[PDB]
Amino acid sequence: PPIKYFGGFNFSQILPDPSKPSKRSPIEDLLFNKVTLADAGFIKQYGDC
Amino acid sequence: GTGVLTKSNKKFLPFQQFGRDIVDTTDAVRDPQTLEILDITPCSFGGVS
Ligand SMILES: *[C@@H]1O[C@H](CO)[C@@H](O[C@@H]2O[C@H](CO)[C@@H](O[C@@H]3O[C@H](CO)[C@@H](O)[C@H](O)[C@@H]3O)[C@H](O)[C@H]2NC(C)=O)[C@H](O)[C@H]1NC(C)=O
Ligand SMILES: *[C@@H]1O[C@H](CO)[C@@H](O)[C@H](O)[C@H]1NC(C)=O
Repeated sequence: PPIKYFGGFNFSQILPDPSKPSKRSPIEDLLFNKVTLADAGFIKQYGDC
Repeated sequence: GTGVLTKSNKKFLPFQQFGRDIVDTTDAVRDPQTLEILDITPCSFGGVS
């Protein structure tokens, strides 16, 4: 719900943060920033220069 | 070989004609007449689904 009042239980750290364009929670965003990945599945035509 | 030749930014020593990448294959040549260093980029290829 938009109210997000659960009787004193604060879930702001686990629920999506709408401020970020990825809509990930603060904890999920932290987890993604901690893991380093170079072998991306993205198109890679931006090297050779 | 087969590939696209481009102007290189590599500085070859007077005794070096070829360069190697991180996987020990050819990635640059010195033109035997102009002494310009050229980068070699393999021609684009990939899978077809
Ligand atoms: C649920 O918990 C989070 C995290 O504890 C609460 O957010 C936090 O709220 C406090 C007070 O509003 C923020 O501190 C203030 O930050 C501003 C930043 O400009 C600063 O000027 C103030 O002096 C003060 O330090 C804190 O930064 C903020 N943290 C996060 C991660 O949002 C949230 O309000 C809690 N919600 C409920 C319903 O209890
Ligand atoms: C070959 O002759 C041309 C004449 O313009 C000169 O520019 C070039 O450097 C020469 N190459 C060698 C390897 O002597």
